[PDB]
Order: sequence, then structure tokens, then C-alpha cells
Amino acid sequence: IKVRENEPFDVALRRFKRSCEKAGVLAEVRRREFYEKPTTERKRAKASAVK
Amino acid sequence: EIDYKDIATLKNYITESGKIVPSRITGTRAKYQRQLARAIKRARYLSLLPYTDRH
Amino acid sequence: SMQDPIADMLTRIRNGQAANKAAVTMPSSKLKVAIANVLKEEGFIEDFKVEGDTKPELELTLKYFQGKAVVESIQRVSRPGLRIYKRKDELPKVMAGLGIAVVSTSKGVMTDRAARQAGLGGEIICYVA
Amino acid sequence: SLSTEATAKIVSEFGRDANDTGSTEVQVALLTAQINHLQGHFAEHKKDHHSRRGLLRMVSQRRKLLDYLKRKDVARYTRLIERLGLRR
Amino acid sequence: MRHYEIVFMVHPDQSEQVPGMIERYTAAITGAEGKIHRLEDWGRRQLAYPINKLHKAHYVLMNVEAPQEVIDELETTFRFNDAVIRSMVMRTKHAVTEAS
Amino acid sequence: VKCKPTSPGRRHVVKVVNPELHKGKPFAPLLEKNSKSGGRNNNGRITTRHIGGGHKQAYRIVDFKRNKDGIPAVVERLEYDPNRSANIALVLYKDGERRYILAPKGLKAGDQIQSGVDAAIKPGNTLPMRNIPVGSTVHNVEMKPGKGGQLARSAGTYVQIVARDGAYVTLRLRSGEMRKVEADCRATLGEVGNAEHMLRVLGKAGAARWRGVRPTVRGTAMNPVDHPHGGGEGRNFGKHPVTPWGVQTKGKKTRSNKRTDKFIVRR
RNA sequence: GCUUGAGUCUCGUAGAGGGGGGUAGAAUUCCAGGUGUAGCGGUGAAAUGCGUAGAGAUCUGGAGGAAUACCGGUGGCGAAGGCGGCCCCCUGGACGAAGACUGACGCUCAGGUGCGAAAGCGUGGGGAGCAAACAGGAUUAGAUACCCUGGUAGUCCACGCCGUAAACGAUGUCGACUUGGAGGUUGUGCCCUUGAGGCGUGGCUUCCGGAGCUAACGCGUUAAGUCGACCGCCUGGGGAG
RNA sequence: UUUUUUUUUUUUUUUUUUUU
Repeated sequence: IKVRENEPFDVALRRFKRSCEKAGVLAEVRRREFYEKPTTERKRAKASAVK
Repeated sequence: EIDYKDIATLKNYITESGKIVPSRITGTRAKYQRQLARAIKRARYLSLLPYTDRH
Repeated sequence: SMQDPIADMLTRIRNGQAANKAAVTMPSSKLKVAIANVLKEEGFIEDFKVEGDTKPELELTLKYFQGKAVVESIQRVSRPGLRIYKRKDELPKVMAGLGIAVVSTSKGVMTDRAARQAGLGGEIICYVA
Repeated sequence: SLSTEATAKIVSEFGRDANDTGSTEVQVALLTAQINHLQGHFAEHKKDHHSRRGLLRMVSQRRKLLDYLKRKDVARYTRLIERLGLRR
Repeated sequence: MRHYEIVFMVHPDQSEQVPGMIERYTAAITGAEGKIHRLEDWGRRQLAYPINKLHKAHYVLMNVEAPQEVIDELETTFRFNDAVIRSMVMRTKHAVTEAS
Repeated sequence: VKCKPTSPGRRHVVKVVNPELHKGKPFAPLLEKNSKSGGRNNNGRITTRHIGGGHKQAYRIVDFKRNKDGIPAVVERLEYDPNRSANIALVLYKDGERRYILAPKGLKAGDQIQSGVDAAIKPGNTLPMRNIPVGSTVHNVEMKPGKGGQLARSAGTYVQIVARDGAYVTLRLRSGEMRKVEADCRATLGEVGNAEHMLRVLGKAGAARWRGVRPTVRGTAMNPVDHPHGGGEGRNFGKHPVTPWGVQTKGKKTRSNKRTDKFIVRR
């Protein structure tokens, strides 16, 4: 989760951590999690995506 | 691919987010993938396959 | 099928005979081969054969007329312990006179008509109509 | 569950001519020595009910294969009990 | 004779203590009559996490054909040893004999 | 009472369902090495410890110090002690001698008794805590390092060795877990011997509090010639403390020697 | 006399293990002291603490409480429930097989036997983080409130009377059923294994196919159309649990 | 799968016969 910038003119190379760890980890957790009802929902969504 | 000397040559299947990519991209036989999965597991917990960037 | 000897004989001639086949084949049994015989000789089936003589299989040429089962109006009425033994004038006389039923008694398996005329009652196997 | 010191000795004692090792008086002598061995080491592990239903099932069979043998063959049955007891 | 793949982590700079300390761990395995398929000095290698502060260990791995009667004794004499960072035990699905 | 042997009270057939029913722990004679405890209070003169009735103390178990460490030993019996509810046992040491030791729940077989500097980690007489591993159970604790057993009894007071705390200043116990005393003190292992005699009421009465003494029974109620209350007519009704000294919270200590308590979270 | 229903050996093969064991790892409280000065939480709008007796945070030194974060799944097991890391022991079920040995020792069950989600009884406690009650500040047509900091119980359970309700093919016991053909998976027989599996073929599962049966949705053979061994429930409103 | 911009609004009586 540790990422340089070089010559730092505010390069904005910092962007690739969106792949999971920075950006994806909020699926469960925001204040608060979802608590009840997210488990069969993960595999329910596999059917909305067939297109 | 059940044991050590081959998984140090197969780190190609680690996508940039630091995790093992779904085989759609080459297309491997189930027996061979399900072997390499356990070869990977022993190399994970022993840090001989040093999982993602800072570890 | 062993919970009701010999009941599957009446189900199998309903099943295959609905299900597009001119044929059905099965292991033989102590009442089935006499039933196969009477069904031909009245003509509800086209033939029967029996095959592998020393431990034989039992084979019936079903009568696939219009693609519908001849033995669609059929009922096997006598069941385990709760038997159906009826006197020579209590016998079936169904369909306002057109008939028929298949029975068994003191001379073999036969039709109810041929039973009434020999003057005997018996074991009501099935109402063929 | 016992050693081939006792079980070759069971085959020698309860067989009759050739290949009897799984036959009805050999299988019952088997099963009465096997319980009577498990009764020596079941004393251990103190929570052993994972194991136990085997010991239990195989004694219900010892009682049952005897109920059968009486009906089947009255000589077989009656000559077996004077060597193994087991009528219980 | 379970094929115990055991990785143990000792203090990093004690290069003079450890050659003999492997002799003071193998001494439990020969007692058993159990036997060493592989036994690896992994060296002063760095750490995945900050455990016991000197940011390296002296790593040792072995693959022992040794019985269950030794492994709670091994676990103890790693754990009671104040020079042991962490130690872990994998087992079976054949033996490893090839170095890492 | 959920252990074994639990020994339950009788059916309701008599006035005494409890006391304790344990077979196999009274014996006689009172064996060669013994003594008693003396008369009534007799402090000289106007006695300060109330209600008395002080007959039959009576006999006590004479083994303290217990410093017989590395001479190995074995176990004839276990007994009771009614002064402490304890599981005390007959320990034959293989030099040529018999003792009376504060043993845990079922320490017999006749077992492998032996202790001391480095020599053992087993069931073990009196054992220096600096020499041995971490554990939950400890028991004896020489109350300051050469004095003697802090606990003369195995009644459930788990005093617990912590590992590398403060240079050897171990124990994690009851009313103040930063008691901080050196691992140069001696353990025995361990604190559960007789749970049964103390996990249940013995009686309302039983012999333990009427054949040879009286307990407390009154202080405030009846006759104002004592406590700060209270007129009569069954009314009382006032502000009446435990004078001059206080009660339901305050504390009493400032200074003293040792006085190692360091945090004492209270409640 | 057999068809071998039924088992015990022989021989193999893995997972989120029925019960005891060993126990790997982010945050973050609040402290010993290492600091920057006034501002940190909180909201439809903010509040009661708080701030020249310095709003966190952030290092370094320490004292406590002990989820399973994932090769973790586009999945795996299981009688239900119901566990998520891995291991030592008791080693459930199984169940892929050269066979050996006996020939129905069988299926399926009521009263009972075990198990038993919610909950009370515990008897002594293990006493994080969150959040019913607890306790208020607040939004006040009354909030007896939902916030927001603070808050236990629920987390789980040695051990045991536990009935029990939403654990529905609105549905057991099952063998015969052989137009089938299509996938999702598992183990496996045979191939110059030049191969994405070709020819096969059971199991685990789903897809959803005629003659019939037939309202309307369509269900279309293992499915309600035949044939059946019962341990059953089924006595109409409202009387009731 | 965060869905409180205020809570409440009295009974009637409509009602084109009938077998098909």
C-alpha cells in the first residue's frame, strides 16, 4: 500500500492502488457494515451481469 | 507444480493487485491447477512465494 | 415391485403403450405369462413372445393405434391381503355390456365372460376397460 | 482391532476344513474377541464417543447373528455358546 | 513418521550459537529414530512484519520423518527459547528432500 | 458442585441433607507428630474479640516451612482439615521421613514427588518460581521470600505466574494483581484440592460453628450499651455508623513497611 | 433351493471435524514520557463533557481483553442445525475397489431412545469493539425517540429438564420406469494422450421432453398417469390450543 | 440492501323492477 512519487512536481502516479486495496475494501464496510442480508446477495448479482 | 521448484517460475499468474488470476486467460486443465493451488499454499505460509509487494 | 406380486404387469402395459413403443420386455412371473396370452387371444396386443427359455424373458407387441394406449381405461382392483374374490354371478359386466375384465380362478387366468360361462367365481385381477 | 497372534488363533479354533475366516462361527468368535480387546483400551481418552458407536453397533450384530444362527442351524449355534457364552 | 515441514525463526546475528543449536534441536529427532529429509540454513533474511524488533531472522527449515511424540516437545523447546521469534509446522502429502 | 467425586446431599428424609457426605478422608489415631490450640481468648484482661463460647479449638497440623525440596517422595493417603476445608496428604520422603502437605485434587498413584533449583518441574514440595515455566496455578507462595506459605490451603485462590513482568515481580491474584513480589518466592502447584467443602453450605448449624465456639450473630440490634443506636420500641430509624471506625466504604491504611499495592483498582 | 437384499475383513482416498487439546495476526483504548497550539467528536442544524491544570493525534516504553480478516471461491460440506486459519488424540460418516465368507441376518415405525434454533433456571464467572434496556444532551404539537459520545445483554457455554414456532417437492416408503436429449460437477475405463478431451460412464446435481394426463397461466416418466407395505395426521363455523 | 417534509378528516345516502 506504499507508493513513491518522483521529482515530485505533484505527478499523480499514486493511481494504480484502486485495483483492490485502496478502493474495493468498502464492499462490506462504510459506517457500519451491512450486517444482515449480504451473503446470498453476492451470488444474486452474478445473474444481473449475464450481458 | 505440486511442490516447490516450479512455483518460483509461475509468478506470472499474480495480477498487479497482488492476487492469483482466474485461468480464463490461458485455459488450464482442472487437475494441474488444483495441484498448483496447494503448491502455492505451502509457498504462501512459508514466505517462499512472498505475497504482494511489501511482503 | 416385490411389495405387490404381480402388479407391475398392468402398469408396464400402460406405460410403454402410451410412450410411443410397439414393444415392451421384462422378466417373467407366476401369473404374467398367462395374462400376456389372454391379452393376445382377445387381441388387446398384436403378439407376445417368451425368450431365453431356461430362465426366460417375457415380451409383448403393444398396439400403438393413433399413438394412444389401448389400456388407458384399465384398473388393477385386487391388492395385497385385501383380495377380491367374487362369486360366479357377482363378476364384472362393465361398459353397459361391451366389457371386459381379466380374472384368475380354479382353471387359470381368463376373461370374466369365459369365467361366467364355465360358471365359476374368482380373483379379480383387472377391469381391462 | 487386536493382533494376528489372537486372530490366526481364532481362524484355527473356529474354522472346520479350508477358507472359513469370514464364516458365521469365525465371524462371531472374531466379533466376541474384538469387543473383549476394545474393552481393554476404551478405558482411555475420557471423551471417546467418536469411537464408541462401532463397539456398540458390533455387539448389537453379535446378539443379532446369534438370533439368526439359532433359526439357521441349531448344532452351529449350540456348540458355539459352550465356547463363547454370549447368549445375553 | 509424518513428514513435518517445520520452519523456525531464531535471533538474527548469533551465527556462532545456531550451528550447535540445530544439533540441540536434531537431538530430539534422532532420539525418536526419526530422520531428516531436508535441513536448511535460510540465513539473516528480512521480515514480512515487525516481529521481535531486529527486522531479520536467522531462518531454519527442516522436513522430518518423525513421530507425534516429538512435536509438542519441539513446540515447547522453541517457545520456552527466548531467542525464537516465531515457529510453525506443516506435515505430510509426501516428503520434501529438495532445498527451497 | 459439578466436578467428580461430587458427593451429593441425601433426599429430604431428615433435617440434615447437607453437610458434606465424603467417604474415605477421616482416619485414626491422631498420628505421632501433632498439637492443639489453647483455652479461650484470655488476652489480659477485658477481651476485644466478641461472642467467644471458646471450647474445643481443637487439634492442628504442625507442618509449616516445608523446605524439604530435592529429596524425592511418595503418597500413602489424603485427609481433611476442618480449620481450612483442605485436601492435606501423607508424604513419605525417601530419606526416612513422613510429612503432611497441602496437595491438589487427586495427587496420589503413589506419584513422583520432588522439587528444587533446576532439578524438577513436577509435583514438588516447595519450588522457586525463578527456576520454572509460566502457569495459572502456583499455591504456596512464601509470603515474603524466606517466611512461609501465604496460602496454607488449596481453596481455589488461583495466584497465577505472569512471565517477564518488571524483573521477576510476578503473580496475578485476587484483591490486587500488582502485589509485585519476586520469583525468588516458592510455589507448589496448585490451588484446587477441596472445592466441595466450600462451594456449598455445610450447615445451619453443623458441628463447625457450635460444638466449640460462637461466630458473630449480633452487634447493632438489642441493648444501646454497645453500638450508637437506637432508643427501643422496635423503631431505631437513625443515622448509625460503625464508630469511630466506619463501614460500607472509606479505606483505613496510609503508611506501613512493604506496602506494595501500586494500582489497586478497587471495584 | 437362489435372486444375494445384509455385514465383517482386505485395500484405498479428502474437505470449513462430533469432544478435549496446542494457538498465528490489523485496528485501538489508556498510560510512562517524547510534542504542535488552541480546537477535536456529532448533525435535517448540532449537542452534555472539553480548551495557560494544552481538542485529538503521532512515536517510544508498557499493562489488559483473544473475532478468523484469507490459496476462500464465479464455493464446500452436512441428519437438521452449523463451525470458517491449522493440528494432536478419540478417528464420525463413508465409499472408489481385485475379492473372500455366510445365504433375507431385510425394510419401514407408534408409545419411547437420542437430538433439541428463540427463551427462562442456572452455579461460578470468562468481564475488548458495537448496541435493546441503562443514562441524557438534543428535534418537542406529548418523544414515554430514533440519534451522538458514553451503555450492558446478545459473542459464546463446562454441564443438563429443554418440544420447538416459519426445519413446505405447501409432499414417506420406494422398486420396477430405459423416446430422452442439454448443462453444472466429481471420480474414473480406453487413446502414436500431435488436443481446446476424443470414444466412453456411474455417482452428485439440475436442466426441463412425447403418448398421455388436460380449465388460466402450462405442468409434460421417474413429477401428481399406472401399482402398492402403512407408524401416522383428516370430524365443518365459533367453542382451542 | 438508510429510507420519520407535521398527525388527524362523523354517520348515513347514492346505487333506474323482473323470469330469460
